Amino acid sequence: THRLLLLGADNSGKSTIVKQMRFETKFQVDKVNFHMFDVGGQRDERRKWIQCFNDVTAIIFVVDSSDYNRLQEALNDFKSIWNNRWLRTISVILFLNKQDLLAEKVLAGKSKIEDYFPEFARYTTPEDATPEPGEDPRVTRAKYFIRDEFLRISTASGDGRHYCYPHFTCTENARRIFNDCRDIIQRMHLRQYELL
Amino acid sequence: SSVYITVELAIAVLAILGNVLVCWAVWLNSNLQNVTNYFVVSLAAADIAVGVLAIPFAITISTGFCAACHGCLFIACFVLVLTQSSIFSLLAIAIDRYIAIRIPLRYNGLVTGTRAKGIIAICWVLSFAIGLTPMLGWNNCCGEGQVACLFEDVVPMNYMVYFNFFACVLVPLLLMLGVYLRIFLAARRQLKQMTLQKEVHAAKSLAIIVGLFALCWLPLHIINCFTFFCPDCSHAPLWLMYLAIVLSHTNSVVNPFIYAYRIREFRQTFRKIIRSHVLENLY
Ligand SMILES: Nc1nc2c(ncn2[C@@H]2O[C@H](COP(=O)(O)OP(=O)(O)O)[C@@H](O)[C@H]2O)c(=O)[nH]1
Ligand SMILES: CCNC(=O)[C@H]1O[C@@H](n2cnc3c(N)ncnc32)[C@H](O)[C@@H]1O
Ligand SMILES: CCCCCCCCS[C@@H]1O[C@H](CO)[C@@H](O)[C@H](O)[C@H]1O
Ligand SMILES: CCCCCCCCS[C@@H]1O[C@H](CO)[C@@H](O)[C@H](O)[C@H]1O
Repeated sequence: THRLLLLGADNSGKSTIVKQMRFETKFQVDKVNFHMFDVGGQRDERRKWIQCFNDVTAIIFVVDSSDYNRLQEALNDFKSIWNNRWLRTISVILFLNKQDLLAEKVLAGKSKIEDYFPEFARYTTPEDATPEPGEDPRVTRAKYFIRDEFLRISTASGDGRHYCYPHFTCTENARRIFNDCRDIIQRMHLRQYELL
Repeated sequence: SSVYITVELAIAVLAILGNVLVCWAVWLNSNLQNVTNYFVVSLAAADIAVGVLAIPFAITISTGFCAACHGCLFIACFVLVLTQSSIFSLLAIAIDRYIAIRIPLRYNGLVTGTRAKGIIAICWVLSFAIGLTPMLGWNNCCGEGQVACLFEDVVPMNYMVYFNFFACVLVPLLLMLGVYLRIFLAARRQLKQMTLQKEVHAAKSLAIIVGLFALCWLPLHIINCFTFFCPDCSHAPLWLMYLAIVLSHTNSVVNPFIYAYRIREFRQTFRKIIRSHVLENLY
């Protein structure tokens, strides 16, 4: 059975992601048991439960992409999780949540991200980026800017013992988690043969 | 021929040294003591038996010494059993890595320490069953009632070509080839997620595993097919036989290296053992 650590801010939808899948949560995918635990925000309840376990296969990290201000808080929390002594070799499945709400926010035009993140003004959408049919290039650009904001941290401590697997979430989250765990442990075996 | 005997004896020594070193490393190092290495230790155990028992028995079969036909068949069959177990324990590693890459989540729930012993036992029961099959009647059987003890005199070539080559070399090779190409594909997928220099290196490493197995085992068995299917052909020369036989046994020298020496954990353990053995004499 595969242990998961769920964490993220208040009103980051971390409670809804676990609602759809149905604190302690055990779900079935492809006849493979998972056992998730909800322990996050950075306010409290985190440092108690985190130091118990040890054998978590992966850390599910949920951030609200729409909340530009609390995004900085989320970035700090992520940096902390990424450099934590207890979680140093544990891979993070990253959910960038409330994508729909982000689309609305961005298309509206009231709040400009450059205000909260000035280096966005010199940011262009990546060439590898694969926007979906009917996605405003503006929305795509912002979306991928946030994603990259979290990824720069992952690549800052570029040891390669652990990796950060991003997602854009508005359907099938269980399968994403599944696939990402599959990848993690399959890459553990591939690394074990020096095939990496 | 003296050259055959001594080259064969060299390999036996190198086979014992390298494989004892692999086994010794698992005994000492605590991190190497896990289910995945049961398959490596079984392989290494089998290869020691090839060095200690199978090669000396193979040397005797080369001399055509005087013995009862069924005594000569027993020795030849003993060489077959031990070499077969080396090949099947090699296949077991590939099946393990196949489960690991194809079904990575259930790996720990499927591949238990007890079930791994099941697999290893099956490898050795299949070795005895196949290698002793000629003892049951499928055979070609000095003072009266003695013969020159030679391999191709007692062990029939239809057994070697239709049963032994098919079951013990060809099928394993095909399975291993297929398994390692699927493991490679998974590696190149994950490489793309995170330099085609890294992909080329990966491909090369898996090519070496299967390529060496084919280089060691196919020559002798290809020749055996030639012998069987062309009874009118003048038989393969005796220097070529010694070369091919030697090549097949040299799988037991490279089997340590490619498998174990491809693990960093084994590599570091080898340092500490050789170093601490020299620190021990120089005080
Ligand atoms: N549109 C949209 N709204 C969301 C999503 N996730 C959460 N919400 C809203 O955010 C509110 C708080 O979510 P909740 O899961 O309780 O946050 P948590 O307690 O921090 O996990 C709810 O009332 C939801 O309506 C999402 O993916 N899309
Ligand atoms: C399971 C396959 N085992 C072998 O090929 C071993 O059996 C012996 N062997 C097979 N065919 C012959 C042959 N034609 N002449 C002598 N030895 C043989 C060699 O010692 C090989 O190492
Ligand atoms: C969880 C309950 C397990 C009960 C035991 C199952 C029966 C098979 S035992 C297994 O049989 C192999 C023969 O194939 C031997 O080689 C091994 O030594 C031995 O371990
Ligand atoms: C596995 C079958 C071969 C067994 C014999 C081992 C010989 C390797 S000696 C040792 O190897 C280290 C890595 O092990 C290297 O870093 C060093 O250069 C060297 O000092």
